[PDB]
Amino acid sequence: ALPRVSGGHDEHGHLEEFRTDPIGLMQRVRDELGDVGTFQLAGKQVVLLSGSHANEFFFRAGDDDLDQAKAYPFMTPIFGLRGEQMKGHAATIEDQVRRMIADWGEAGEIDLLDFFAELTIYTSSACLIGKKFRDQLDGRFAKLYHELERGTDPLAYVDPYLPIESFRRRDEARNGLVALVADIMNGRIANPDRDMLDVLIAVKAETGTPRFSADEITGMFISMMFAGHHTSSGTASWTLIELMRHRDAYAAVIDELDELYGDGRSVSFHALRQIPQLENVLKETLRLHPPLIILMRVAKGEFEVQGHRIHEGDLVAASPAISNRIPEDFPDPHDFVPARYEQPRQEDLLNRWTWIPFGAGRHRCVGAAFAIMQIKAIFSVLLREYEFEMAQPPESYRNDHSKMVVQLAQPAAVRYRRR
Ligand code: HEM
Ligand SMILES: O=C(Nc1ccncc1)[C@@H](NS(=O)(=O)c1cccc2nsnc12)c1ccccc1
Repeated sequence: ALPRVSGGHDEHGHLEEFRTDPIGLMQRVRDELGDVGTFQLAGKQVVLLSGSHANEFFFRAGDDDLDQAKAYPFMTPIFGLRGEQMKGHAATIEDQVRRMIADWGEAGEIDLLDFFAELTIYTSSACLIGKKFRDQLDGRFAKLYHELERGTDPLAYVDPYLPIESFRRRDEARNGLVALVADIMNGRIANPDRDMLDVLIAVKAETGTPRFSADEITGMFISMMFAGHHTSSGTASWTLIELMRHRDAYAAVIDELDELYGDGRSVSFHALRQIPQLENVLKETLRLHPPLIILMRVAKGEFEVQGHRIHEGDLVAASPAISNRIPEDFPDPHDFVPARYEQPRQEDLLNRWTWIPFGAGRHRCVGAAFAIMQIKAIFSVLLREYEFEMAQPPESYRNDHSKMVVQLAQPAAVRYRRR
């Protein structure tokens, strides 16, 4: 029997705690057991790995050893990048941001979750599907997509179809998205530049009838946008929050942006090049607030890690939330220190197996370049156009960890004023 963390005396073991304070649970696993420890998620044992040694095993393991295929049961009901194009995407993102703030005026107040959740729906759809498709979208799409993400309660590890309100809303939201897509398809029929939707609409089945239904197309689009939406949305929100919490960093970023853009080149040029201060703020934001706090796998065989035996069928997990703060690897792990990424320390590069907001090894984030470029493009526009201030106590900004998809809790109010 592998070492088991304390508690977990509820009906589904540690499931209830996982649904309320997953980070505290995972930290207790490490504090009590070390690099290899377990907790019970309903009828499934989760082997939580942490530390460089254990993480190296996790990230260097291929599909034949650790598989992600059936590690996330909450996604089944929901589903149903090249540098060459990066310059174009940067310009697209700049355009989407300018469109989102077009009605801001001289001063006002926004809720970060509402703002960035909607903005990232537009940037994601425009870049991945096409500008033509994004132009046929409005706030409704973002609202429905949010419901999908809110439908990821860990109870899915018991059963993804339990009769609970969040799952009911998840299913209703997906039907709503199918209807929006169907409306767009019908709109193109009556009122005819092409995008991915046009490509799918054109395919015919072995009978002359359209191959893909609105439902199938919607599932494809939902899946294409799922990796980058909540992650980019949360990262943008927390980047702004930490800049406001640390005015010295904010000031340094502003001076840097004003100096860099002084060469007269566009955001599509600069968002693909170094913006030092902002990049380090982003790295530190990701270390402290990793959008994915836990990564899951299903063991396909028997492996030994530090004397601990892992058997086939076992759920195996790594945690950016916990690993990103190991005190031995990151001096003063709970403090916001962008300087830890400067050439002298480079703590992100030095800790290859523990600085994992973007994963590592064979599972390196393929969208990281795009995500970093997006943050650079977004803030190149926002910070040069407006000044931001917190509208609530600095310590009151927090994440909601009740669903597998972590999202900012409300309120998250910020005030702006033209520069
Ligand atoms: C700030 C935003 C993002 C964060 C923090 C993030 C984080 C991660 C993490 C932690 C991993 C490793 C997951 C694992 O080991 O199971 C990863 C892998 C990956 N990410 Fe992202 N990601 C982000 C945005 C994106 C975007 C925009 C895309 C889509 C274009 C994307 C596509 C992928 C893919 C395909 C993998 C490879 C998975 C594998 O090989 O197992 N990511 N990402
Ligand atoms: O893995 C998830 N999301 C994600 C986002 C960005 N980068 C990497 C992963 C997501 N599970 S998923 O939707 O099945 C999924 C999407 C894309 C690539 C994947 N590789 S493995 N699973 C993938 C998720 C959301 C919330 C908590 C954990 C996992």
